Amino acid sequence: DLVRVERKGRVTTVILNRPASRNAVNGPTAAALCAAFEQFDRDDAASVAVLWGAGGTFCAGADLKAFGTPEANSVHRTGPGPMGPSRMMLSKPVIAAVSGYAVAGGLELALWCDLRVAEEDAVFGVFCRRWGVPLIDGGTVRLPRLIGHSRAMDMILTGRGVPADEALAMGLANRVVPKGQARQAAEELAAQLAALPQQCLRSDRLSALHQWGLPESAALDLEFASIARVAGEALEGAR
Amino acid sequence: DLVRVERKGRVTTVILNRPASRNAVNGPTAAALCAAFEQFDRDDAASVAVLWGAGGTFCAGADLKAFGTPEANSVHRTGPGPMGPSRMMLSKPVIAAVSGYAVAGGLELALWCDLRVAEEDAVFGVFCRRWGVPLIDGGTVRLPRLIGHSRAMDMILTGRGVPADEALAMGLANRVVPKGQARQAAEELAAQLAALPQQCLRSDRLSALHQWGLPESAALDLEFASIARV
Amino acid sequence: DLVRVERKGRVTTVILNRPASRNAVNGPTAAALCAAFEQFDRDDAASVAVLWGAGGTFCAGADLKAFGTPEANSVHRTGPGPMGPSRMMLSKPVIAAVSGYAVAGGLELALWCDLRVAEEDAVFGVFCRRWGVPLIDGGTVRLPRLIGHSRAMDMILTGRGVPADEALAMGLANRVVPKGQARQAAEELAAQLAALPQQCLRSDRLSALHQWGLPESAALDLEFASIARVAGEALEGARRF
Repeated sequence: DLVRVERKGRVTTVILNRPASRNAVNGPTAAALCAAFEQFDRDDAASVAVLWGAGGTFCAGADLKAFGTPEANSVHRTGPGPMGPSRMMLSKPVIAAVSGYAVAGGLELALWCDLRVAEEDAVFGVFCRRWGVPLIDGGTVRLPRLIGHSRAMDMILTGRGVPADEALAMGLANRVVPKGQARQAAEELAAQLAALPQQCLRSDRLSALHQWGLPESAALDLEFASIARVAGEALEGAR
Repeated sequence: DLVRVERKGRVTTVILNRPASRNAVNGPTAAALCAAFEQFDRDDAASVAVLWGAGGTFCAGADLKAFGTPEANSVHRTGPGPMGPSRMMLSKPVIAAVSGYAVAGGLELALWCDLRVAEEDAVFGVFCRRWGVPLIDGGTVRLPRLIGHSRAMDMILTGRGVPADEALAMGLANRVVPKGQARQAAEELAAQLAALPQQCLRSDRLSALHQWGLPESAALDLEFASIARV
Repeated sequence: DLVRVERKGRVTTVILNRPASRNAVNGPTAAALCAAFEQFDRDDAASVAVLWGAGGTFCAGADLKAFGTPEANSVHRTGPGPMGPSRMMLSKPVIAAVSGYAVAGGLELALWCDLRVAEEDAVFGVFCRRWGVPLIDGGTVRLPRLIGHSRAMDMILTGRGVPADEALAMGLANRVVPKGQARQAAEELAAQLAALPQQCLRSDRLSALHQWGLPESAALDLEFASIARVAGEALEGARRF
């Protein structure tokens, strides 16, 4: 069907499965992506998710051929974003395992992930620039935060394909692995993260995400709450 | 004569034209840059601008010799900044075509631009650090956003010259081209941008600018107005 | 003594001096670090500070062995942070001179400094990730602003050690120097900073710090106040051309 979910211990892999359309995401696919990540989020046995496109490419963005059919992307001010989970701030991390193209709304999904493991011949890019479809799944918010305003404006204005090696030098890809290996390497990294003390990891991440836009004083006070949140685990740390 | 404007289709090139003062910007030059950008912003036939300094150099900053004279930079809390257009948020992008030095206020004009195409030989730097004149044309605001706080603080505190290759690795230069090619490479990049669908390009650009200083959720709310506009 | 303070010209060096604990910071160490920096902030004879760990390593973070002793770190929502000066906004810059490990709370002290000079074999890392102790001295705030969110999230999630050369490529280290030379190289760079016109330098720096979080138009207004703060120096600067 459209999205598959697989689990191995505390790692959940969410798989986009529309290879005939280069994993473009239409309305029902966006809903299945949301359902999958909502379930991951409430599942206390799952610690880390991996997002992966089956078929050799990650995600080509919104399914243009579905424009004005009943399968079109949902576009509303509240509820899920058009690409599915792009507005959610999950309680636990997601690693993107990027093969082939992560472009347009597919780039937005990769940016919504906490880390990106890219294959050597992967390409990241704002390819919706060529066809006049806007970034409305957070790309204009997240890209500049991730890699700095200058590099981000370069990608956003030109729409150019950034290859994996350049993405690694920009900090857009966090790891670059051989062709075919992103899923496995993402899943290995995920399992490593799952084996660390979880409350503290989780609270640190959400502090990193929430600090953007905040003044330092407030961001420091948000962060400080971690010690009360994880106090159980931090006790077991001093030991 | 202080500033020339040349058009090629939907690309307007604004040219700083005081090579004998290393393209330092005094009060009248700043006013002329403002007027040229105001006109570009209002011009429905112009899509992308290029900012380029004639005669081998981009801009060495404020014309400090003009201080105390009627040609002195105007320094006021509102209206144009001292270098000219550095407080404007344009509806459309500008590419800086950097040769030679982009220093002090000249670095601030380059940071105000959306993209920077630099020549191999070009140097970027906070050289006003050495002279004891403050950055008040957005350098302290824009540089950390462009390349991160750590690198920006190195540049700002030290005032060191950053050559084009280092600038490209920091993300400060977007493109590096051979000596004398900055104008042409910028104009070519501009024409490529002018050939894409424009409403969506301009919308995405403004959203990337405004998100800084909104937290995530509010910034996502704001970007979602692009759906309305275009 | 837990912390030593030495003055060389206009450069004050604050020295973490517990090499047998890998320069872990307990309660009384943190209090001595705050006092050293508060004294710096008000000393008109000092322009720039350097923070340096003695004995081969920068700082291993909070002193976990001291939890439940009278020397435990003070952990309170207001006032000084648990590592000591990590919530202070100083009026003057501080350069971290990193040898060996700057990890956990030690990384956070290095992040709190304006610039980092690292030895070629130094390592930066969120090592508290392994022990399950949270970052509460500003690491989750400052790391993303310093190096971007993607690279910061890598370091924060994994807890991996980032060697000096990779740290230089990420923008986390600003300078990389040979083994044994962090202190001297940081002090030399500090003396360079101290030789520049100090009012513009200090205002530019604070504008760069306060702009984070602000829309550009308000941030430009804050920056514009520099000209009133530094008018005497800027007038002198103008008159030399």
